[PDB]
Amino acid sequence: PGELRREYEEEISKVAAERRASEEEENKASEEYIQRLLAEEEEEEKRQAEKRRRAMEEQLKSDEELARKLSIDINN
Amino acid sequence: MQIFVKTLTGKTITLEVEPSDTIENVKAKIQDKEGIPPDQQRLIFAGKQLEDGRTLSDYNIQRESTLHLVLRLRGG
Amino acid sequence: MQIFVKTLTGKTITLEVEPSDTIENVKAKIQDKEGIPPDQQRLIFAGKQLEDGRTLSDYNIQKESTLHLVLRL
Repeated sequence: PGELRREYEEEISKVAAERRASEEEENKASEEYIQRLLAEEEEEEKRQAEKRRRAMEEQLKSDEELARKLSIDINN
Repeated sequence: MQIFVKTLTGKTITLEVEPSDTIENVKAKIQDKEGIPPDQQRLIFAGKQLEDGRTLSDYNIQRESTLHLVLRLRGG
Repeated sequence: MQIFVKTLTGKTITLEVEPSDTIENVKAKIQDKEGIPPDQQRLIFAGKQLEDGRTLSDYNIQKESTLHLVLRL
């Protein structure tokens, strides 16, 4: 009667705590994976940025050597 | 007439029912007495899970018969 | 059944789904709510990316579970 009711309420409280634990375990696992995925995507774009970085600095070094040759030539 | 509803923890409810009462009326009487929603209740008697639309006389449930109550509390 | 989708911008979306819905069908429902094309959506649950062909029941995603939405490039 009352005791069947009390046993049902205890089991409902027990299931609710089990669902909060799975919800927390799921969220902890997903945020850890997402943080890992975002760090990998940020690292990949930085390496693409540095590849363009040394490409333009190579171009600047080449432009400086040409600028030096032009300055010696046109200054009589 | 009187029938009994026993859980797997040994706790037993007594219900006053009519032989023409459907199993759904029985689950409703359990909710009125224990607050357990009928969608969480499963009733077994004489080796069969009982269907909501069928009557107690359909399952040959007479006076002082004992039904077994199973709760669906996880996954649903 | 009801599930939730949490975005990286702090919004939670609510979707009405059945356990046999595929992940692509879930992505379609997100498009109905947010206008995000399904090919740009990555859904994550329990630390893993979900495959479009698989159903929610295959991943044991039950009612009121929370999916994580991450968008592509």
